[PDB]
Amino acid sequence: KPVTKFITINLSKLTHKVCYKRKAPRAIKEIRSIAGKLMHTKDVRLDVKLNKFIWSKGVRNPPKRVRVKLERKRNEKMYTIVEHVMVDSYKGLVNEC
Amino acid sequence: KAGMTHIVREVDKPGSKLHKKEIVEACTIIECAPMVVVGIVGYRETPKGLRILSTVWANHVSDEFRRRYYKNWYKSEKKAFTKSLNVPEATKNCLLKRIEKYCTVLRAICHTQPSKTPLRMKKAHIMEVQINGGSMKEKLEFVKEMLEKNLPVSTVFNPNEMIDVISVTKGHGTKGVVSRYGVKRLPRKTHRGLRKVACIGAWHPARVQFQIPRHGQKGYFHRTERNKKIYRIGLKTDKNSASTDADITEKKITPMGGFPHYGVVNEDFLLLKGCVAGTKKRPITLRKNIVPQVSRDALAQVSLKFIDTSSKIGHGRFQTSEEKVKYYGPLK
Amino acid sequence: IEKKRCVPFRKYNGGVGRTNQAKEFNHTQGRWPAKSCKFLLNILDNVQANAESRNLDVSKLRLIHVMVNKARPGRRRTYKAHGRINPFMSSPCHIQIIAREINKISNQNRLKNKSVKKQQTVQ
RNA sequence: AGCGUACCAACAACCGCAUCAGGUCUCCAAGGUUAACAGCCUCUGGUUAAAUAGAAAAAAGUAGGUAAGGGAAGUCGGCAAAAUAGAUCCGUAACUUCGGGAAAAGGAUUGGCUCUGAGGACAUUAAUGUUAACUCAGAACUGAAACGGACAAGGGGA
RNA sequence: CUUUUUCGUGAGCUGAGCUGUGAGCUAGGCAAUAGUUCUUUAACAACAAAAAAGAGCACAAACUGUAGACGACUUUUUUGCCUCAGGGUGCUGUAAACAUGAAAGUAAACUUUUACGAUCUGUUGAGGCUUAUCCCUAGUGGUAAAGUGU
Ligand SMILES: [Mg+2]
Ligand SMILES: [Mg+2]
Ligand SMILES: [Mg+2]
Ligand SMILES: [Mg+2]
Ligand SMILES: [Mg+2]
Ligand SMILES: [Mg+2]
Ligand SMILES: [Mg+2]
Ligand SMILES: [Mg+2]
Ligand SMILES: [Mg+2]
Ligand SMILES: [Mg+2]
Ligand SMILES: [Mg+2]
Ligand SMILES: [Mg+2]
Ligand SMILES: [Mg+2]
Ligand SMILES: [Mg+2]
Ligand SMILES: [Mg+2]
Ligand SMILES: [Mg+2]
Ligand SMILES: [Mg+2]
Ligand SMILES: [Mg+2]
Repeated sequence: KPVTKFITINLSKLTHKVCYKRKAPRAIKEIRSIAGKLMHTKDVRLDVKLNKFIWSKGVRNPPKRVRVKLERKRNEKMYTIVEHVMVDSYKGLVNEC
Repeated sequence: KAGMTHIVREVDKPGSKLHKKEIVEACTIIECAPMVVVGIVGYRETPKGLRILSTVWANHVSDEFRRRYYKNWYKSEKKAFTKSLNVPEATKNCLLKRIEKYCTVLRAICHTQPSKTPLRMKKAHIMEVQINGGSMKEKLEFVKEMLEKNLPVSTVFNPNEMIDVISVTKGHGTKGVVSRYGVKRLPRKTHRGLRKVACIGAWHPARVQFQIPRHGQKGYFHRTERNKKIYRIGLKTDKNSASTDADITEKKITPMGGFPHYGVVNEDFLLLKGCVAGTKKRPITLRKNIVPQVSRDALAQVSLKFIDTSSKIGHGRFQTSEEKVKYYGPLK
Repeated sequence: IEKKRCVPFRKYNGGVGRTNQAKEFNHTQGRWPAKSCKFLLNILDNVQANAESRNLDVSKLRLIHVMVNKARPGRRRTYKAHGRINPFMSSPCHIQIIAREINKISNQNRLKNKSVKKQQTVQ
């Protein structure tokens, strides 16, 4: 049924192997896969502001960590929405429901 | 296998350039949690080779011993070794009398305890250990006393003993002739590349012979190495198991920050001089010499002056974690 | 189509790679051709639709005839070095399917006398 | 009066057997750095397209980058690659058809910041007042001793 | 097949003797026939239908990386594992901001006040980073789908 979750993802762990011209698209693809795998959905939509935030430093170095909000909605009867959460410190954050 | 470190030792070779000097040497550390003895097997000699009479099991076995018989234990009914432990002891004693009368070689089945290590694996490793010594009856008596107990490693070996090592080397995949066999490298002008052998053979043996080096798999080979000497047998009941007469600092063997890629060592261990094949976590087998040696190095006994326990991540600078906080004073 | 099970390639298999999913069939080589599967599914839906008009129950149909034939190829070109031109053909085919319901001395008096005597001699 | 007037001009409209990395005549030409219409970055205008895409990442190849100590011992042969290079100030041999050789060979300097000095035009009278452009020469201070910091750019001699 | 019948050996009885089995002694009555031979259908081992009875695993998935071109191999699936975080051990070299703090010098009001200044100092062994193949923690959230062969 519908649920919300708040998680943090560190991308440097996931873009460690690809070359310069592939570093940001790889991060986008990994975010989509992770959300789909966590919510048991195949249809995962990515908000445009999050895509904007991932590309804000060019193709060569995306941010090291990102905080996102996952929401599973009732609509292939279900799907997931991924949004971006702006924080000024990642130091205490764990994942919740 | 856990990792490596170095020590300081004094020399006692009259006539050498180093006769009264402290010197540094490299050593390897092997974690040696005790084993468990669970079975007996007897062989007899035939013109077709050694042959088995029967196998005799103990009254109880553990779950990590039983996991070794399953591909996927989590989804099973776990019915291995459940009906054959209720056997009357009269049949077992009849079988043991037959083994005593007709056999010539005994071996003991023993298994390890991976739960006492930092390993992710839970299946135990099983092996046979041959027992040399007196007569057949004495051998059988010696074995039966242990059918459900632990072997400490200190029972099997002694300080300053010489030992043989058996393991599997590190794997690298497919490697070229230059790296696999160490052939010469070929001049920079060559048209199809330079990392190969020029001539495969003469014209007319009209085939390629098996002695020619070719590309293929390198690493993950089986090896047996001789003459590795024991420097210390440490225990887990001892708090200062890495201190010496000349250094009374209370210490355990594990370096600051953990053994890199392994974890912490909190069982009893061996300290071996030199190097051993395999990666970290690779299981190492330890055999006695084929015949005992009487040379000047096989009998000499070693006294240690210092064991290093500084960090192996980066470049270590302190021997214990209290020195680090004592050096800097209070921080922010 | 979704790559959960594969097709074992036993005949036209030169250079086909080895796969995990071929142990199901006692083989080593398999692949996942999706276009073939779509084309075959179209004909299977046709067969089922035709079997529902005439009053047959779909639960009992067995594929008793599957035949594949090759058809007249098409023609294109490709350009090679030193001003040459070589063919770039195609390879079409025909298919046909059938499904069907499944449930679940000589007297010779001389020889008679010999038989009688043989039978008596064995008692 | 009569005839031409659409469109391409290569990036797929032309020739090369093709929607081929080839060939094919003329005019217009911004900002910063700079000797410079060079190289590198940008505004107006144009595009984000190429007979394919995803994953994995070992041998071997092709186009590159580094390497302790030695410095051509390699090879027919220094082949290939390194080393040099802008500008200012000094200093330059044999020989010579007296014009050269010559950038011969060689040596020193170069950032940033705060200042000092030199070079014109005009109007009330030597005295007062207004008013510019760009170069050149010195001094103090400053920094992990670095400064033609990227680009661009001779190896020399008998 | 009847008659008088002795010696040995076991399903049950207890090296009493009955049964069952074998070998004999004594006197009897009662068979075989298919026109001259056509392999003398004769062995061993199976199978099927009817008649009395003994009644779990592996592959695939997700995880691992001691493995690796692909297959293959090493592991885990609820005291485990994955993810984040807190600690540890290391790498670099002192963050942003504020300061009637310093600074070769400058210029401009009426002792002092104001303005411009490369760079330096204090808060500051600070700030940033650290497994993707580093170490510890039943710390936080999760741990899905249920197919194939036998
Ligand atoms: Mg050549
Ligand atoms: Mg190290
Ligand atoms: Mg071609
Ligand atoms: Mg041509
Ligand atoms: Mg026109
Ligand atoms: Mg023509
Ligand atoms: Mg072409
Ligand atoms: Mg063209
Ligand atoms: Mg390469
Ligand atoms: Mg370098
Ligand atoms: Mg070198
Ligand atoms: Mg030479
Ligand atoms: Mg030579
Ligand atoms: Mg020559
Ligand atoms: Mg050259
Ligand atoms: Mg000259
Ligand atoms: Mg600051
Ligand atoms: Mg991990």
